[PDB]
Amino acid sequence: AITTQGKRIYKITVSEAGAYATNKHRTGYRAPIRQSNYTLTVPYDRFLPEMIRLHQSGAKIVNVTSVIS
Amino acid sequence: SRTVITEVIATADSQGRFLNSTELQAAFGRFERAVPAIEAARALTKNQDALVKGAVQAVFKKFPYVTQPGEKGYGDSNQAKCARDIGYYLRFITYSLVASGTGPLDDYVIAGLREVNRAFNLNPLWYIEALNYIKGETGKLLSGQSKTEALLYIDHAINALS
Amino acid sequence: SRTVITEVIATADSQGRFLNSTELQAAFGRFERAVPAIEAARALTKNQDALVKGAVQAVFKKFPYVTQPGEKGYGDSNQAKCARDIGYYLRFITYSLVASGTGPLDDYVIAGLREVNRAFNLNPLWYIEALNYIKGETGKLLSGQSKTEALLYIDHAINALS
Amino acid sequence: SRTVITEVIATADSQGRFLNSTELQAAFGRFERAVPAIEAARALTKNQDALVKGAVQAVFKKFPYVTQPGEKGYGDSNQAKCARDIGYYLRFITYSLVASGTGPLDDYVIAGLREVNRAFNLNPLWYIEALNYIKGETGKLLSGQSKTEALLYIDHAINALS
Amino acid sequence: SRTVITEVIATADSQGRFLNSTELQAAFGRFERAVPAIEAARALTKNQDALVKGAVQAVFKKFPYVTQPGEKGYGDSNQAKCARDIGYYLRFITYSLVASGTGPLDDYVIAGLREVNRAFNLNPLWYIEALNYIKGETGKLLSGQSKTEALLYIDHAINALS
Amino acid sequence: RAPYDQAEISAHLDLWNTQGYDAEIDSYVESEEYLENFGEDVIPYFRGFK
Amino acid sequence: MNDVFTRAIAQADLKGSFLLESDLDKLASFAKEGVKRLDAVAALTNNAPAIISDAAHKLFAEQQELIQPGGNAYPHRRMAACLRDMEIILRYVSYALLAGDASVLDDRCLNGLRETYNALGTPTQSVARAVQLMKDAAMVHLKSTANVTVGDCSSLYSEAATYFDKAAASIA
Amino acid sequence: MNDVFTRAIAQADLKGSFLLESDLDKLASFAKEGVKRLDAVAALTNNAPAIISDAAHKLFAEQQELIQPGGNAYPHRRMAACLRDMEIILRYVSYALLAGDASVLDDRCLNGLRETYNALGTPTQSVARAVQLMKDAAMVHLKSTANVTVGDCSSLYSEAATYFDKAAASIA
Amino acid sequence: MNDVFTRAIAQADLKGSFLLESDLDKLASFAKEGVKRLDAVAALTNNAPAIISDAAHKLFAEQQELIQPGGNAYPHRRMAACLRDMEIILRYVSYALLAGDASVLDDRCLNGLRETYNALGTPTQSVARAVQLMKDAAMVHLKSTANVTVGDCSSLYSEAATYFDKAAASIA
Amino acid sequence: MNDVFTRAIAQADLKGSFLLESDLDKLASFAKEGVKRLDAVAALTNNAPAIISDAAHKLFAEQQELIQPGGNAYPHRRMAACLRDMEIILRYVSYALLAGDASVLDDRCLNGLRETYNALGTPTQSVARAVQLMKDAAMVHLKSTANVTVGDCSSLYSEAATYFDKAAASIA
Amino acid sequence: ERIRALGTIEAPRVTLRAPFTDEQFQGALYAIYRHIFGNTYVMESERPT
Ligand SMILES: CCC1=C(C)/C(=C/C2=NC(=C\c3[nH]c(/C=C4\NC(=O)[C@H](C)[C@H]4CC)c(C)c3CCC(=O)O)/C(CCC(=O)O)=C2C)NC1=O
Ligand SMILES: CCC1=C(C)/C(=C/C2=NC(=C\c3[nH]c(/C=C4\NC(=O)[C@H](C)[C@H]4CC)c(C)c3CCC(=O)O)/C(CCC(=O)O)=C2C)NC1=O
Ligand SMILES: CCC1=C(C)/C(=C/C2=NC(=C\c3[nH]c(/C=C4\NC(=O)[C@H](C)[C@H]4CC)c(C)c3CCC(=O)O)/C(CCC(=O)O)=C2C)NC1=O
Ligand SMILES: CCC1=C(C)/C(=C/C2=NC(=C\c3[nH]c(/C=C4\NC(=O)[C@H](C)[C@H]4CC)c(C)c3CCC(=O)O)/C(CCC(=O)O)=C2C)NC1=O
Ligand SMILES: CCC1=C(C)/C(=C/C2=NC(=C\c3[nH]c(/C=C4\NC(=O)[C@H](C)[C@H]4CC)c(C)c3CCC(=O)O)/C(CCC(=O)O)=C2C)NC1=O
Ligand SMILES: CCC1=C(C)/C(=C/C2=NC(=C\c3[nH]c(/C=C4\NC(=O)[C@H](C)[C@H]4CC)c(C)c3CCC(=O)O)/C(CCC(=O)O)=C2C)NC1=O
Ligand SMILES: CCC1=C(C)/C(=C/C2=NC(=C\c3[nH]c(/C=C4\NC(=O)[C@H](C)[C@H]4CC)c(C)c3CCC(=O)O)/C(CCC(=O)O)=C2C)NC1=O
Ligand SMILES: CCC1=C(C)/C(=C/C2=NC(=C\c3[nH]c(/C=C4\NC(=O)[C@H](C)[C@H]4CC)c(C)c3CCC(=O)O)/C(CCC(=O)O)=C2C)NC1=O
Ligand SMILES: CCC1=C(C)/C(=C/C2=NC(=C\c3[nH]c(/C=C4\NC(=O)[C@H](C)[C@H]4CC)c(C)c3CCC(=O)O)/C(CCC(=O)O)=C2C)NC1=O
Ligand SMILES: CCC1=C(C)/C(=C\C2=NC(=C\c3[nH]c(/C=C4\NC(=O)[C@H](C)[C@H]4CC)c(C)c3CCC(=O)O)/C(CCC(=O)O)=C2C)NC1=O
Repeated sequence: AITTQGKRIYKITVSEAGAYATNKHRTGYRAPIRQSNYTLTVPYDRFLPEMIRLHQSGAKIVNVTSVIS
Repeated sequence: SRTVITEVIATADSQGRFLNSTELQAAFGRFERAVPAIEAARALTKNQDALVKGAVQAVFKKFPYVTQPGEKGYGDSNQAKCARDIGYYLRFITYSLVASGTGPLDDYVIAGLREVNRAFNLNPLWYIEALNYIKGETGKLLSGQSKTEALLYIDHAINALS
Repeated sequence: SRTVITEVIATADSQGRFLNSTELQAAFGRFERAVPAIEAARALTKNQDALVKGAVQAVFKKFPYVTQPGEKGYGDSNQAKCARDIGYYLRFITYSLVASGTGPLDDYVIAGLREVNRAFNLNPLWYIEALNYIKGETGKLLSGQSKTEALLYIDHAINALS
Repeated sequence: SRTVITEVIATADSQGRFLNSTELQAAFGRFERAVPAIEAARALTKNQDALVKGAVQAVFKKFPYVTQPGEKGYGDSNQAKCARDIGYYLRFITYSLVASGTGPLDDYVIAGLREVNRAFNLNPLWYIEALNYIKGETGKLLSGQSKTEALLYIDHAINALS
Repeated sequence: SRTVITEVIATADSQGRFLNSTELQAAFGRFERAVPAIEAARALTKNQDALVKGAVQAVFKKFPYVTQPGEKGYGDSNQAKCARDIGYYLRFITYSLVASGTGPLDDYVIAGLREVNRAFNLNPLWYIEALNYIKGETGKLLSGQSKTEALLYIDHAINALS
Repeated sequence: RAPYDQAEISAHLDLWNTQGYDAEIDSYVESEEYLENFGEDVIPYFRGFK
Repeated sequence: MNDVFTRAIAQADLKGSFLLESDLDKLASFAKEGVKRLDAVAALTNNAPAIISDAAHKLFAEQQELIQPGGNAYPHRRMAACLRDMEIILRYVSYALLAGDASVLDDRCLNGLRETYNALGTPTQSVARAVQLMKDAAMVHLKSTANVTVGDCSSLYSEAATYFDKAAASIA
Repeated sequence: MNDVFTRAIAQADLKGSFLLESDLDKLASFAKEGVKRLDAVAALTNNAPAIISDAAHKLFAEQQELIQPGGNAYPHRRMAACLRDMEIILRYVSYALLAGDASVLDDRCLNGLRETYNALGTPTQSVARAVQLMKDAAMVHLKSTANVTVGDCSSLYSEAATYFDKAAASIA
Repeated sequence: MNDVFTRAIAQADLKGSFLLESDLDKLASFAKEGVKRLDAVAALTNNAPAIISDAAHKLFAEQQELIQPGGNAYPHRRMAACLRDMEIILRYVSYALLAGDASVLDDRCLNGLRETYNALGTPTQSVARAVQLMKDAAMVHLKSTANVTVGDCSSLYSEAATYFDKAAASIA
Repeated sequence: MNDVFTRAIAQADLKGSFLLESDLDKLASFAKEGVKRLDAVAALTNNAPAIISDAAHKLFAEQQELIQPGGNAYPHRRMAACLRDMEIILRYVSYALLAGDASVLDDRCLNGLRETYNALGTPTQSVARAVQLMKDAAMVHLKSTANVTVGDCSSLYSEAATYFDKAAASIA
Repeated sequence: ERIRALGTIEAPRVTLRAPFTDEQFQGALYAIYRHIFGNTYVMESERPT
């Protein structure tokens, strides 16, 4: 995150519509559970792989906001 | 649901590259064996009542105590929902046969099977004998490869119950 | 971008502690010879036209196959693109010089260079030879410390390309 | 130890790359910044015992109760080993001057300082103001360029103690 | 904050399980010990002013130089601050006694104590000996197992300081 | 856990040599294995014993 | 997460004074009634599986669309989750009963449960009715004078009823 | 994630009956020209890099204001992200081409692609135009019957056009 | 995280034209006064604990409600958090000063800081007063001529005052 | 990690004494002549592809049985790993040249390399030969007089040769 | 017990959810600095604030 492109991070508001809990019913809750709506803040250098992992899981995002400007 | 082609897109989207020869090949094989699966599902779609009632009477005759008073097999509504449960197993096996993937089964019955059998005191032995009887009648109704593909999803349901 | 001040501040903020002796010494080392860098950038910003035409003609000379029709080097718009490319590289070398670091050079040329170059079918040796000519003539347009800074930054660009 | 050279190498090492322009820039700044630092170290080393005696008596003058019977400064062992501690601090300040980095301070003194001061009830203020006395005495012991370096390291030690 | 009940609920909920016999056991032990701690905290509340005045006199007798001008303890404002700090410690001891846990004490005094004492250069030994004085006075102000629990809480505060 | 095979060492060494320490570390924490085993809110522990 | 004793402690800190003898007497009363409180929470935990199975039977009797296809509980894992969430709310209510504070449940989960059950489209009034049936089935078990020395526990029944009422209303 | 078979099962289950004979006939047809659609997939995947390169060339041909310094595709990492986005869009459309269902695309990143572009400030119209020119290049590649036995395959072309159309509509 | 050089390069690339003569000359000047800048940031770093302690003393003296029970800095934990925030603010101010650009401060230290205090109930006016007293102490420690060679640094004091003041405004 | 200064410091500290006058003289001479060291390190850094390529050409033109099938550099993955190891060893030699001390080399490249190469079956004799070939190609580059002022650097030639020989003797 | 590793299996799993007060935080920090750094001592200076 030394260069300028590393900063200008983004904040993602993620909803937990049942499309991921339906798979995790089969995978298993081998960690303590949390509520539905939660917000993650990701830097630009890994924004794409972050939301890609979320969608591989099956996350539904309501809105995405730019933290810097 | 995780069907064969659904497996293809799923196992593709995780990584960068497109659908290579292996995934096209798997989808190809599924596309051949789908049509026999469709006719097998049709043949299984004609005999709801016979299959369900034969399985019900088989599980009742194997377990004489559930019928007897004081046990949860006793009852009019109880037997009606016995029939509804076996119809559910039949329709979900039909869905799996149509989709050529265990997706519908894992989604609609197997997910959360243990916990609900726990809380409602159901015994998997009843349903497993029902599925064995359904295996028996698929042995006669279906022949050859269609019989094999039907039996494979069926005994997948057995493996899920056990 | 990434200038000496940039790494100094980033490393100091990483441990969450003030700038100690080492960071100030690094900033001083950058500051004291900011002047050969700026005078070198001034010396090679006046000659940018000569630089770009010389680099383009040297690329044409070294690689005869990129001149005749049937390839990307041929073409009026394509040669305008070549001149624009060389101008962009030289401008980013000037930015690296004024920054007293490789930062602007990095996050304008070097980052994402391989796949951008590849998806459009451009030989890296083309731009490597162009920058080699720029090296050759900036060895004489600049003398001493400014020459050292030039040589080092253009060669860093070359090594990135190669 | 964390110096300019070592920090440069570790930064260019963790990133898996050669040493580019900025790194040699910082290295050069260190190399020519060395001479004032080496002279400061020579002066502090030559004037070692006088500085230690001065800092010890400054501790006692500012903290008069400490030498009164029943507590820390009472008795010959605690004075001789006060001298030992001030000698350690002075030695590591000169080490950090020669290395032109806060490596030796952050390793042999600053790392683990609060725990051992807490477990022995050694008041940091004794050391803070002994270092303040040495900070003052370098004003008339050194002068010019190396005075800034020596003050900078005396200063880092004082900040870490506080 | 944190009592036996609170730690019960936390540990039970952390493993995601119902509230079984072991934590019921801890709850019952704390519930039985409730009344003596209640009486102890009541007795301590009866003696706020006497305890705090005696504690500041103890710190003045053990740290006479503190009272001199130019020190921390000079000035009637710092005298009232002595009284206020001792009263805060005593009040949080009584809070711990009522809550039957070190919780209120922890999150009101111990939470971030070293940093604050270092910022304003307060000495932990002042409060340590003042708590020893409160120990000495509660050794006579009190009676029974109330002694053992009150002294345990005071000793916990002391150990946090030390 | 311990490494399972040599391909893990080869892959991670190449990942480091090409992308740096930060990417090398991210390949561990952002991996699906950490997320499934420990997730966002569990401290890592020696799970390789079972 | 907080208990009644620490509520007294926190309000005493806020007003800056020592704990008053009135609140101290209240806390002594709570501490001596804690013997009955422990039996109440023990009854809840002991009978939790029976209570949840009972309330599941009554719910699936009174509400039927959770059976029919397209109903929320029709898919098998979904009504597995129904039972699991019923168990979770009972566990949190047992926590609250032991603590004597309703916030340990409310502030812990009811903030997110409202938006979750709004988004999921589930009939949330059905979940409130589930809480009510849970309360009734637990009330049936808490009045079991067998196995326990007979005493006065009307206040404990009122506390449990109000805790479940607040849980359902926050759900509702 | 839902394909056409999964979608049909979804309807059949939510109604509560089985699949009707019409459903089986439709799905038998789908399995019959599964071979043709897999040939379309193979053409799309193998010809994908050429499609991307030609697409980028023509896209920069219509509008140059992305290439000029400070342009939306100037920085050579932001045009790099441009190319990567085109590549992943083509891959997603191939995924939909297999699935035969619009659900797999919309569920996969098309919910928040709009908002990432809005917050980032990416011009959605340029993305859409890149989509249509990609669709044209892909269609031209799927016209080529060299190495693949001839047949009637207009349905696949229509389906791919609709896929690229929904991608553009969700983007812009 | 930008300095004057990176920022100027950013606008130069936004235009697309080479850097001029005058701006490059003022950058060379900036380099020349870079030594006075390094001594300024050194004076800020060297005395950071003293500045924090004196600013804290003055601030807590002026607003006694912060210290008293129920105030926002009452327990040891909250006082430590206050002093740590003061030190972090000063640290980012020195970062910006050495960078010569306010970008370092605003890009990471001030983004979500404004609303975190409000959500916490922290009065941001008190934080503004804290950083103002910090600015006063930093000016006092900056005008010191001991142990350094004397010269004109009025631009440095103005720049530091601007950094402190805009940190105050952005927090408030 | 170490360098010459920290090595002298560590020796003096383990002994317990200030740095003597002679050792200060040695470190002062080192720092004074370190500009030639920077030129050498730059000569290694800037020409490194040339060194690696010439060494690879010679190694595989003299030792054919590496590139043969069944040879231990046969496929592209093994050849790429060969070249990557060559570059890494050259990298740590340039590091140790800048530092003036071979501790970084012996701690990051050489402390487990013979064992790794034995456990992989790679002939460590051929790896040492590759290192010596890189040494030869590099010495052709450190003696270059173009773009640098004339002078004597026999000391740096000897030092770099000893670093390459350390790598060779700790792999072989 | 035949392995060395009984203390490490019996050790309870430690989790830290967002609404924590004070002390489970102070315990989770200890657990993290004990595991991640591999039971190596992390002096008070090294610990990041
Ligand atoms: C998604 C598909 C699905 C499955 C698989 C399923 C199993 C199932 N069967 C149930 C009832 C039942 N099911 C049975 C049938 C069994 N007991 C007898 O011994 C028979 C031998 C045997 C039949 C093979 C009985 C007796 C009950 C009565 C329990 C009750 O009162 O709900 C219940 C309780 C809720 C209800 O249906 O009213 C479930 C969850 N439910 C589903 O929605
Ligand atoms: C500031 C960042 C930046 C870089 C690095 C850059 C290089 C670059 N030059 C391009 C076009 C081109 N560039 C060339 C030049 C090459 N082919 C031959 O003529 C020469 C031997 C050789 C030059 C030495 C040509 C022919 C094209 C035509 C389109 C293509 O081949 O993709 C393209 C494709 C998109 C475009 O700009 O039109 C890039 C990315 N452009 C940038 O905006
Ligand atoms: C690496 C460098 C290093 C430092 C800095 C260091 C400090 C140090 N000082 C110590 C003891 C001590 N240090 C002092 C210092 C006091 N004496 C006078 O009265 C003054 C008021 C004041 C000095 C300014 C005293 C009184 C003790 C003995 C206290 C005790 O035994 O508990 C000890 C405990 C071990 C021992 O000496 O027996 C350490 C570790 N040790 C080190 O290895
Ligand atoms: C949670 C409860 C709590 C405690 C306990 C607490 C301790 C405490 N006492 C303070 C003042 C003080 N208290 C003392 C008293 C000490 N000096 C001598 O008189 C005695 C030996 C000794 C007390 C017996 C002094 C000298 C100060 C002023 C410190 C200073 O301004 O530098 C301050 C600084 C407040 C200010 O003036 O800005 C704190 C934080 N703070 C709290 O929020
Ligand atoms: C540990 C604290 C906690 C609670 C309380 C909680 C509620 C909760 N229940 C859920 C699923 C569900 N919950 C229910 C239960 C309701 N539906 C109706 O049938 C019944 C009246 C009622 C039973 C009480 C159902 C049917 C689902 C399935 C919805 C889906 O998977 O899409 C979900 C979605 C994801 C999941 O957790 O599986 C949440 C967040 N989550 C938590 O982490
Ligand atoms: C091992 C875990 C554990 C438990 C469970 C526990 C509770 C507990 N309940 C007790 C009696 C009691 N138990 C109850 C509660 C019952 N009385 C009925 O009327 C109610 C329906 C019912 C409420 C659920 C009452 C009221 C007493 C007598 C206390 C009194 O005088 O009010 C006793 C004292 C035995 C005696 O009085 O002879 C204990 C220790 N303590 C423990 O360490
Ligand atoms: C392993 C993955 C895979 C491959 C490699 C594949 C190629 C493929 N295409 C086939 C038939 C075919 N192939 C096509 C291809 C179309 N014809 C038009 O020219 C279009 C341009 C083109 C693209 C849609 C058609 C229309 C058929 C005939 C389908 C039928 O039997 O009615 C056949 C069977 C040949 C036969 O029945 O003797 C194969 C193996 N199919 C696959 O599932
Ligand atoms: C290695 C880290 C480092 C240090 C230790 C440092 C101190 C430092 N101050 C210098 C001169 C100076 N420094 C200042 C600034 C001071 N004068 C006024 O008293 C102001 C209050 C104050 C500003 C905070 C001035 C005015 C000069 C002389 C003008 C000039 O730099 O050419 C110089 C250059 C010439 C010399 O003094 O020998 C250095 C190296 N600079 C650094 O980069
Ligand atoms: C940014 C990184 C950086 C570089 C690249 C750099 C090179 C550099 N080389 C220099 C001199 C020199 N350079 C060399 C090295 C050459 N002469 C030998 O014969 C060989 C041909 C070859 C080395 C093997 C020598 C011997 C000197 C003169 C020694 C001296 O400065 O006293 C000088 C000082 C000017 C002078 O005194 O002539 C610089 C700044 N400095 C840097 O800070
Ligand atoms: C996982 C599937 C998915 C993708 C790929 C997506 C788009 C997307 N594009 C991004 C960057 C970008 N994407 C584009 C592309 C657009 N701008 C123009 O050039 C073109 C007309 C057009 C290309 C189709 C550009 C230019 C950026 C650079 C943003 C910047 O650096 O400021 C990013 C930020 C992550 C990163 O680049 O590291 C995302 C998430 N949204 C998704 O849900």
